[PDB]
Amino acid sequence: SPEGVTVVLGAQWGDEGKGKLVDILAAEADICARCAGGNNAGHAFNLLPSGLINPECTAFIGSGVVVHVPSLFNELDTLERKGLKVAGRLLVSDRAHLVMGFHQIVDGLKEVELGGSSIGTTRKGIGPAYSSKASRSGLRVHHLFDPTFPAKFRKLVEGRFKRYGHFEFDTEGEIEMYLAFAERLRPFIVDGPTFMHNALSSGKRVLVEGANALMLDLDYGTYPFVTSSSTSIGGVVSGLGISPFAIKRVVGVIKAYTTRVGGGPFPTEDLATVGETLQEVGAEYGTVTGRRRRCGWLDLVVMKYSTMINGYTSLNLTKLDVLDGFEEIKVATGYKIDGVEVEGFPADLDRLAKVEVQYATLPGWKTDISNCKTYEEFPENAKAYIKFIEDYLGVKVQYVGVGPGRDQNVIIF
Amino acid sequence: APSPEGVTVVLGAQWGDEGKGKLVDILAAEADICARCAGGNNAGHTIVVRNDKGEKTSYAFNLLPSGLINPECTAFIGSGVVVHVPSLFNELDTLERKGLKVAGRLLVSDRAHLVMGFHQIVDGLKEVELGGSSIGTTRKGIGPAYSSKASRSGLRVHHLFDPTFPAKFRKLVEGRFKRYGHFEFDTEGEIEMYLAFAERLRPFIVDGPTFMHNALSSGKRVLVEGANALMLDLDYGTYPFVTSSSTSIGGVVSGLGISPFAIKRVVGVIKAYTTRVGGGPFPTEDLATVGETLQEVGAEYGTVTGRRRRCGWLDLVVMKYSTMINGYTSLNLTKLDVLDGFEEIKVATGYKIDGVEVEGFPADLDRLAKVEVQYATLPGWKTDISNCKTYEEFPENAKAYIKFIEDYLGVKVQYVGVGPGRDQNVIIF
Ligand SMILES: Nc1nc2c(ncn2[C@@H]2O[C@H](COP(=O)(O)OP(=O)(O)O)[C@@H](O)[C@H]2O)c(=O)[nH]1
Ligand SMILES: Nc1nc2c(ncn2[C@@H]2O[C@H](COP(=O)(O)OP(=O)(O)O)[C@@H](O)[C@H]2O)c(=O)[nH]1
Ligand SMILES: O=c1[nH]cnc2c1ncn2[C@@H]1O[C@H](COP(=O)(O)O)[C@@H](O)[C@H]1O
Ligand SMILES: O=c1[nH]cnc2c1ncn2[C@@H]1O[C@H](COP(=O)(O)O)[C@@H](O)[C@H]1O
Repeated sequence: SPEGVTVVLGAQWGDEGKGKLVDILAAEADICARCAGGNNAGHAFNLLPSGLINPECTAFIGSGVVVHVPSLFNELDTLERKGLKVAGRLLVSDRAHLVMGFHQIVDGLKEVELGGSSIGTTRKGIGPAYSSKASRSGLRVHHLFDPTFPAKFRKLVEGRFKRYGHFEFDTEGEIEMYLAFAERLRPFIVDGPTFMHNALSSGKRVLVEGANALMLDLDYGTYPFVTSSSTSIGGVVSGLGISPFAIKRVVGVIKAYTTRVGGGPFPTEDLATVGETLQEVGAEYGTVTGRRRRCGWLDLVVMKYSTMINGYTSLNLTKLDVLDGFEEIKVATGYKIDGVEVEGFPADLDRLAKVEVQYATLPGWKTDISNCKTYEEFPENAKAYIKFIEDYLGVKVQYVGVGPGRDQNVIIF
Repeated sequence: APSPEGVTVVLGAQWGDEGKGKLVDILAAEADICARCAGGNNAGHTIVVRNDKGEKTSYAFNLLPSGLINPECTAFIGSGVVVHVPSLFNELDTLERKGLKVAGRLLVSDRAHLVMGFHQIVDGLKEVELGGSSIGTTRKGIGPAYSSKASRSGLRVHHLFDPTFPAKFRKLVEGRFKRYGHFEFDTEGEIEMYLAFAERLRPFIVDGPTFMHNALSSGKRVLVEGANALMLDLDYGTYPFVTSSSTSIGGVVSGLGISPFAIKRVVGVIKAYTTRVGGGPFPTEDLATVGETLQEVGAEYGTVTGRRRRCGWLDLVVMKYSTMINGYTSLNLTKLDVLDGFEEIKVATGYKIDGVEVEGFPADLDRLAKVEVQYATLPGWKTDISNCKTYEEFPENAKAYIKFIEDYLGVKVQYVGVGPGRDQNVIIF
């Protein structure tokens, strides 16, 4: 690992296995950071950087993140209860924005207001928090120590009532609770820009855990079926307030098949037995919610676009073991509209809907690879699958996931 | 001096109005593509060109990249921008009537967001609603457009060709009516106007990611004209007295959808004294004769009622912070001539709160309000430098001012502005 920043980014529509790779690479990092997004889960980490199992790794929450403070401490207190010493190893930018209870409520209210046109958000208030941020009415970590916090909070609620009508919300109770958490948060708070600048100047190795994934990027994803932050490489630069020159590696986490959860287009979605098999074998459902994910074939048209935006220096191909039982595996290699090859990935979703997907069909290996520890142990047709992806995308696969465990990662170089 | 293949960025380093236009003009001569990556129509530049008959012509740019002044350049509006389409075409048509060809050389990302008439209206309504706590926005709808973008209700360039555009537009109006009450707005007339602009815009529309990727892979020189400035950055500026885009270097990466590895040069535009427009603290602000002198000699008035500029000494605590975030490869020191009449010049070198040295720049504005500013006092040069064309010509104490800034920030000054005229610059290296 070089001095400077190594980034782990999700390449598709999330749930690729970023947390797993971060836990692995954090063994070689001084600092593990979140740069954007809010609380969404990885395998017990949600808001906290997934590198904290390394006892000596420091966790940092950047200015680009939106933080639901009660959830942060529920997460922290649980980790500590399990025996992990986190409290002295966690720093939070005083410029991070605050997700409030009413953000979570109006997230759902808007989704209902949309009816059939709903996005399928996680209902965690992420969009409303980022919209308040853009408006500059949003509250930030430093406001927790500002005597005007209650007045500003009340006005925020009043504005949501105007927009969405009355809803039940204990405004004064929520204010009281947040200020109570402020006392617990105080020791974690830092000036983010100077913290990161000092780290980089000192020759530290910084590992950045991207949230969500590229096709959920507010600018470059399948808008409006996206999250409300930059999930892509620019979000690292902005979210941590660092120079682009500090970025040394950008690892793209690419699942061996495609998933998305929530609404929007999905060109290689399978609505029959393949999709069901990927869902079951790949355990593609929410850990607490049971929220089942849409599944389909690997889509390298998506990956070509993803690579164009993020500029991956290498790939982590994940969940390859989920395909161990397949006789044949399809991989999307092109989109056509009206018999004509499509350039790049379309911004217009009605154009995307006209796409006829072109597939390669590759033979399966029909072998359990979950105990493979080196590239040479892979079955020939698994090797072929890896090479097919590399050759198509022009980026080498550096890491292969063959099971959920920390140990089930094959390092190729 | 040749520009490198890849991306050169011009960024404002303070609170705007530094004087970015002249450097963009200088660097556009060595650019293939000139791009806007974020922000809206607050990048007003006028470039005055002398022709082969010795006559001067003034060309005005705002949404359009100023590098169009180079007739061989292509202009690009990135995905991260918010576009008021009526303004865009007013700007374009004004230039073409003056003989500057724009159509055919202008490309617009189909993922850029649209600033609508109702965004401008509610910008104002919110500002009124805030009373004494107003931000001092330019009332151009920029915040409301970025808020709608974050909500994912906002409309993008591709929607102009979408059969559901009228229905979606109506729903957006309806939402603003719920939040702010009914204001006068000709919804159906506006829809019609936008469908008309859509046909004018059709030839310009491009897939932004592909356009830029192909440009970079074919070795093009891309100049990015940053809008606003670092201390107006949504994340890193004096929030809430900031704009609603990333004005910092990350907004280039996001706004153009490129790899950070494509960034080659990042020039920070640092005015020789500090100005602010809008509320909140201003550590080096002068409310007496120095501030009045800076305002008059620097012509720091702006073009809109209520936006006359607050003026103060150069603040290098601000500039250290700005440099940390943006990673400048060199600096453009502007309006150095505005100090030509000063006997002594103060420069902020440190902040203290409660006797202790603040490190970096404080996120909390109540802490910022408490800062005790430490100043260096430098001797003036008391000579007119506005006809200087080479570094050697500078008076010793102007040289000393430059060097003081360099040594403090650890970044060299490459370009010095010594007047408003197109060629009133000194290139040091
Ligand atoms: N079978 C299998 N499961 C994996 C693998 N990698 C990760 N997982 C699991 O797949 C799911 C997605 O991983 P996670 O780290 O939470 O994704 P993230 O949101 O991108 O951080 C989790 O349930 C993981 O335990 C793999 O290589 N094989
Ligand atoms: N006296 C003086 N005026 C300058 C100088 N550089 C730029 N200006 C003027 O400052 C004003 C703001 O410049 P502009 O390029 O529009 O600034 P921007 O807001 O940073 O993009 C313009 O009227 C310039 O002509 C300089 O070096 N000296
Ligand atoms: O961690 C994640 N995994 C998978 N999808 C996500 C995740 N976070 C957000 N999304 C999706 O992003 C879109 C917006 O959700 P939001 O981020 O809750 O506003 C929806 O399609 C979500 O399902
Ligand atoms: O170009 C600029 N020069 C100086 N201040 C600006 C500029 N653009 C935005 N601002 C300031 O940024 C804040 C937000 O304005 P907005 O970008 O119109 O929303 C206000 O304090 C403005 O005065």
